[PDB]
Amino acid sequence: MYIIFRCDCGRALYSREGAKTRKCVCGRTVNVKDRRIFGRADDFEEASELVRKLQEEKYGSCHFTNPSKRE
Repeated sequence: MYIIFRCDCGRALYSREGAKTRKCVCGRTVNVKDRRIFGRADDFEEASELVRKLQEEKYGSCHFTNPSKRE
């Protein structure tokens, strides 16, 4: 299956189940979860979706703008 992790920049990516420490070709290294892995995506499509949420998404405090509004 597919797995999700987080880069040092606070980023996130997807790979095959078993990646303990990935690497960014841009010039860095991606450290997966502490235990097993973050975001366990079975579907390739769900993988990209899980990573997006795992990304630097400022979604959580729904007080300013409404979800059904702009953001």
